[PDB]
Amino acid sequence: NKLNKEQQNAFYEILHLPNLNEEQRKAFIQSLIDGGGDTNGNGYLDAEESANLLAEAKKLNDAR
Amino acid sequence: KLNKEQQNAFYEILHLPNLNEEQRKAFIQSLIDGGGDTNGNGYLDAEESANLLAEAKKLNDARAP
Amino acid sequence: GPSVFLFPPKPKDTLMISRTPEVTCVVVDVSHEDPEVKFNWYVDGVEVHNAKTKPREEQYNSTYRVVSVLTVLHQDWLNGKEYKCKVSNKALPAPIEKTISKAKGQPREPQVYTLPPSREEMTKNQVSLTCLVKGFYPSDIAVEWESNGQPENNYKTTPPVLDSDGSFFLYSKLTVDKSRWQQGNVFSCSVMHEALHNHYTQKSLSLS
Amino acid sequence: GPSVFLFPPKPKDTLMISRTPEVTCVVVDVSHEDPEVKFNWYVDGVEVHNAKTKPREEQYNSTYRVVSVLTVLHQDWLNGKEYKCKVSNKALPAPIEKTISKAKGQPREPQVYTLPPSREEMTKNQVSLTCLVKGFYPSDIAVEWESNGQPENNYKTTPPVLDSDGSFFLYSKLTVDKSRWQQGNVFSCSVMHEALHNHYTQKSLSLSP
Ligand SMILES: *[C@@H]1O[C@H](CO[C@@H]2O[C@@H](C)[C@@H](O)[C@@H](O)[C@@H]2O)[C@@H](O[C@@H]2O[C@H](CO)[C@@H](O[C@@H]3O[C@H](CO[C@H]4O[C@H](CO)[C@@H](O)[C@H](O)[C@@H]4O[C@@H]4O[C@H](CO)[C@@H](O)[C@H](O)[C@H]4NC(C)=O)[C@@H](O)[C@H](O[C@H]4O[C@H](CO)[C@@H](O)[C@H](O)[C@@H]4O[C@@H]4O[C@H](CO)[C@@H](O)[C@H](O)[C@H]4NC(C)=O)[C@@H]3O)[C@H](O)[C@H]2NC(C)=O)[C@H](O)[C@H]1NC(C)=O
Ligand SMILES: *[C@@H]1O[C@H](CO[C@@H]2O[C@@H](C)[C@@H](O)[C@@H](O)[C@@H]2O)[C@@H](O[C@@H]2O[C@H](CO)[C@@H](O[C@@H]3O[C@H](CO[C@H]4O[C@H](CO)[C@@H](O)[C@H](O)[C@@H]4O[C@@H]4O[C@H](CO)[C@@H](O)[C@H](O)[C@H]4NC(C)=O)[C@@H](O)[C@H](O[C@H]4O[C@H](CO)[C@@H](O)[C@H](O)[C@@H]4O[C@@H]4O[C@H](CO)[C@@H](O)[C@H](O)[C@H]4NC(C)=O)[C@@H]3O)[C@H](O)[C@H]2NC(C)=O)[C@H](O)[C@H]1NC(C)=O
Ligand SMILES: [Ca+2]
Ligand SMILES: [Ca+2]
Ligand SMILES: [Cl-]
Ligand SMILES: [Cl-]
Ligand SMILES: [Cl-]
Ligand SMILES: [Cl-]
Ligand SMILES: [Cl-]
Repeated sequence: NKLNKEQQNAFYEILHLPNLNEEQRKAFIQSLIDGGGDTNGNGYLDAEESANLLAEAKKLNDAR
Repeated sequence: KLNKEQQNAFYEILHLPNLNEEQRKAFIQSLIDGGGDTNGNGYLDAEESANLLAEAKKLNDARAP
Repeated sequence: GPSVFLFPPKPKDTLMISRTPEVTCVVVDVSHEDPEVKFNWYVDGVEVHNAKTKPREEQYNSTYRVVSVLTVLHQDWLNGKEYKCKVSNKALPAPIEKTISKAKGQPREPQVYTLPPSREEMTKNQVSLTCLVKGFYPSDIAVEWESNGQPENNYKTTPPVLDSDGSFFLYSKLTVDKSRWQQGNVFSCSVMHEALHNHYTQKSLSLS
Repeated sequence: GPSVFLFPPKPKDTLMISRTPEVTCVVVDVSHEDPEVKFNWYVDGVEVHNAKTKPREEQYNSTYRVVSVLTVLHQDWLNGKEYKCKVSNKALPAPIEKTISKAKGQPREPQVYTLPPSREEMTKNQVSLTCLVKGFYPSDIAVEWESNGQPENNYKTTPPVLDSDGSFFLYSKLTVDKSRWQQGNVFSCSVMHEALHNHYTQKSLSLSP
């Protein structure tokens, strides 16, 4: 349907990042649905914003 | 192995509309308690199923208003 | 205190004349101090005495389970006679009575369809043969699989599901080795239901 | 005396991030004499306080129904955290405690197959489009139908059934008018399960040779 695929995929990938602890996984997932990831504050999580939040989670995962 | 004629005789007799419950009850019992096993071989052969059904159908037609 | 559950016969037993349908009265939570149970059976209001009480069985929760089994006549159950089980036990202030009978409602004939395996499943070592049964009422039904007159031993059947029109449907999934399906072996879905002629039908399923 | 029933979130709600999963604690048979109910929620043994209690609801049989709803995090449920509801009421000799969680065990990926109508069903005015979903664990799953990107809603889905190998399977039956099937319209079985990538996949179904 009108599913936000990039948001759903970022959620799934973040959910399975093995090196993140609980609080980090909790904070990244929460940013997908509470505005934190909505960098332009337009009320919708755009593909740019999903990709950028995912890249940040992968980067912290690789650094650990 | 399923006895198709016995199963069919049971079904047909079960739905004969003009028989009373006691008659239909007596016919069904004869399918599994030897009464229908006319050649005492212990198994209800196709001949006996068809003949018992035909005999049961006969009473049903004779009772049609 | 003890609790009572009264169960009807198995659909296959009431529909096939060669089988013996039974109503089962189960008494659970029977205590160790008062394990004696008395059963009184009634068929259409008259007491009967052909019931059999199975030996009590202690359960993993440290309570006894006592079962009474009463043979019933096929036509009596199909015509809606009521079977009453009355259970007496000194742990009960008064006997418990449970009554059951055949489900009421206009019978509706099941439609039986066989579906071959999805072509995408043909890459697996085992494939799924499907039997669709729909549009039947009541939900009491039995489904089996056969091949060359012999039973198949790896099938599962869903519970009856209420459809939009008030009738029921279900699926039966038969698992066979892919080689068996590709070789043209004929399989049969057997369905037993009161609204069917002879109370049963069979539908074949094969490759070509 | 009051009874308590604890209900899990909908499988689709825990798997799709745009949705809100909730565990629901329902207290039934609450009397008019002792209608006060206290809820204590615990997640993995730690008490939480973000639950919302709905106003008591009188039923037709003159008993109250009290509901408490606790929002859960998708990852907490999917990772197997335990949710405990504790219900206190003066009509109870002691508070009642109910616990639920996602089923334990190694998850297994569903296999999704679409099956066209039986040739003998092609004589009926309506036909059955079938979706076989097999080999999945746990039984938490959601299955929907679609056509041209919009949902089809004249389908029924069986409950999950335990298979021989310990996994689960089910069937979803979509009923459509024969004409729609004969016209080559494409239908889609949509499946959502934790063991799928992105938690969802789809399989198409249309008139083929
Ligand atoms: C101590 O243990 C025993 C049993 O040990 C068993 O051992 C323990 C240790 C565990 O391992 C268990 O897993 C194991 O089962 C306990 O006794 C159990 O007690 C519960 C209730 O407390 C009974 O529940 C009832 O179950 C029936 C269905 O029962 C069949 O299906 C069960 C599977 O769920 C199966 O386990 C049973 O053996 C039985 O199996 C059938 O058996 C018959 C006869 O042999 C056979 O012909 C069938 O072919 C066979 N079928 C299958 C599929 O196996 C269920 O129908 C009951 O539901 C009604 O009542 C509920 C109230 O408890 C209510 O919540 C429901 O909504 C439902 O409502 C009734 O609702 C209908 C709806 O239309 C309505 O028409 C009725 O009027 C209404 N009646 C009411 C409300 O009274 C019910 O859930 C178990 O059957 C029973 N198990 C056995 C084996 O006897 C005992 O409780 C333990 N004691 C403790 C813990 O203190
Ligand atoms: C006074 O009246 C009230 C109100 O009346 C009733 O409702 C109104 C609206 C009318 O329709 C009336 O006709 C009707 O009488 C009576 O209240 C009822 O009380 C009974 C208890 O006697 C409760 O029974 C339980 O029901 C649950 C299932 O509940 C969903 O059930 C209904 C749909 O079928 C629905 O009405 C409910 O609201 C509930 O809805 C779910 O709700 C959540 C919350 O929003 C939602 O998220 C879900 O999506 C939604 N689901 C659906 C499908 O809609 C049932 O689970 C209970 O049975 C389990 O427990 C028994 C042991 O107590 C056991 O014997 C059973 O086998 C069964 O086993 C449990 O089984 C499940 C799955 O098998 C398993 O996961 C569990 O682990 C297992 N637990 C065990 C074994 O412990 C039970 O049947 C009614 O829900 C309740 N009605 C309402 C609306 O609250 C009241 O009884 C009357 N009192 C009097 C006359 O004195
Ligand atoms: Ca934005
Ligand atoms: Ca003979
Ligand atoms: Cl009882
Ligand atoms: Cl009496
Ligand atoms: Cl046992
Ligand atoms: Cl058979
Ligand atoms: Cl037919």
